[PDB]
Amino acid sequence: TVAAYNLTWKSTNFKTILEWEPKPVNQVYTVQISTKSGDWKSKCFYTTDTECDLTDEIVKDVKQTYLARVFSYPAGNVESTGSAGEPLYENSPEFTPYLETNLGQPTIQSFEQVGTKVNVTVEDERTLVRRNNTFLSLRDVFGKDLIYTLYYWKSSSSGKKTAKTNTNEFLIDVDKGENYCFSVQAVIPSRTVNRKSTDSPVECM
Amino acid sequence: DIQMTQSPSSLSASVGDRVTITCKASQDIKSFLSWYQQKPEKAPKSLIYYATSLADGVPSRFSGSGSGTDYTLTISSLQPEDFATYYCLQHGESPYTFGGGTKVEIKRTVAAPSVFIFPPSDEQLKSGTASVVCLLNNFYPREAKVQWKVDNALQSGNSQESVTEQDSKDSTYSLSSTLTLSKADYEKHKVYACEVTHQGLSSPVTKSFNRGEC
Amino acid sequence: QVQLLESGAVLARPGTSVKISCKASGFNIKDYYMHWVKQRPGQGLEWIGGNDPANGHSMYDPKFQGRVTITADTSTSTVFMELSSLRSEDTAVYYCARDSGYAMDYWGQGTLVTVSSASTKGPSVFPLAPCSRSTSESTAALGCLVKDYFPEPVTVSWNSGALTSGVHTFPAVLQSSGLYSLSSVVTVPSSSLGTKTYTCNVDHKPSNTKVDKRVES
Repeated sequence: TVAAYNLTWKSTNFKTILEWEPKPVNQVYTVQISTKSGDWKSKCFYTTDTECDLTDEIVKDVKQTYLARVFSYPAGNVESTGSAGEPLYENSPEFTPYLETNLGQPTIQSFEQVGTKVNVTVEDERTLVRRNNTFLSLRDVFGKDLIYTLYYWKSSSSGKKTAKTNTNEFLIDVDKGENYCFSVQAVIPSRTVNRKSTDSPVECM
Repeated sequence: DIQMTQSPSSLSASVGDRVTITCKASQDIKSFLSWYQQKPEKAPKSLIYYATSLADGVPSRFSGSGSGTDYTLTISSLQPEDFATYYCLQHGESPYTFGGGTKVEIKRTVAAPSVFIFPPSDEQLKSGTASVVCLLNNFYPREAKVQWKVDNALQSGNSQESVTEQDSKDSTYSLSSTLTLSKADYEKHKVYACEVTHQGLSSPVTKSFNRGEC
Repeated sequence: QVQLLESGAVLARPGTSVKISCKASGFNIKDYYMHWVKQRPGQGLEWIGGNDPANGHSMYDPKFQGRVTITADTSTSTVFMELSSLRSEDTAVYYCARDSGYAMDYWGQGTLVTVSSASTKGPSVFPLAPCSRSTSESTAALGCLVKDYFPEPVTVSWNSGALTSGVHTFPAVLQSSGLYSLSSVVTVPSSSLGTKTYTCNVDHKPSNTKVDKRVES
């Protein structure tokens, strides 16, 4: 059996998956995650996969830091690296969801004239995080630590304007009867790295 | 586009005072209002963002308040390092706009300026130009009116002023006003006078000389 | 540690272009919005425009649209501001600033862009002395007019640096000729006049001007 290596976390809007190396050859893996409180909990048992979805555990407390470990076990009609005793494992880097999960790509839900403005509404994407029993939207999780930044321009001139909101609503001025294009981006101002999502697809009304 | 009106443009205070600076936006800016401090020849520094949030490491003497269109920056227990210029900034939507600025200067007792007039030198006259200089030395407050009168005729459009920054030692200002005339125009008049109006002077003061008599 | 280092001061002729830069370090510029702010001599801050390096979108104030281009180079962590059809009003200090979303949290130290058609020229130094040595006052003012130079700055000392107390050297003013002018004055005991020599030493490095001008009525 070959101990697992390159344990990395893949996380977007809290959906979290631990990945690792190598594709198994005559071995299976069992993954454990611990709320840094020590007490480990196996989540993926004797699998040939090289990834394990741990969303169920991290979303119990996104601000808490998490530790994971992958155990290697002999598989199939074979010997046993040792005496069928202490399997080869490996711990993962630490992971604090709130601070490290990537911000998913936003989606503009609609455009509507309101008074002399155009109301651009961002879809409040629900996540797997749950408080009391309700699935929390990304806004619920971050509160005001999340800003949506809008970019908009007339397709003819390409002159760009930008606006920000810490709700999911924008109220902006646009020249009447002109075709505009819009793109929205998510940002967590308090972060110093990985603070920006990729831009929503350009929508030219 | 959003207009920001910042006031006052200037304010006088003493160490320990509490001062308030205001910015009013032309429309609701939903607290995307931040404040900056800037000292002479230095880049601005972030003080307060999102109307009331104190930036990392900024003294608690600074606080902000407001929502909608009206915002304030208040400085309490004003300290010496706090005399500087302050700016608000609306940047929730482009075009981003700064308020006009508020310079917070040092209050002190009123001090009348000592006034002096200097005629153009023979050396300069020989080159075809005459510069006449009026000096207002060490006064307070900053506000002062300097009028040039040539043969009692008020001048206009032909003078420039320069004022120093508040003296670090006595908190006063000094100012110069320079009247510039071609040699030709200079020689067609006799009396050159500088009239100074200032709070520390009971009545306007005048200094003058007569062309050629020096 | 976050820092923004602006390129050096530059002089440009009216009608030409200039391109200044700002080198970022201690963070990835694609994670933020990078902006340019100008400040004309003695005036306030004015937003020029900015750029989001993650997607290339640049935003410009309507007053500058058409002659300003802001770009970024993520491989070198540098942002640039190019301004064309330069005019006098463009003479100013330009600051690079990072927009975190809620604030322009970090600023560069600023780059001075001078737009002028003037040629390097040393100043003429003239004495500023009262019409008559007379005075019944126990204090008298003397000075030197440092006129018609380019570019800034000049430095002035009195009596080779021995006289510093009571000296006021005024900020220079830009004359309509496009040349600067400044005065330096000092107050001294009237009882010292005619016995104590007073001279201003003027230094203007660009023109290699080094003048000592004795001042007396």
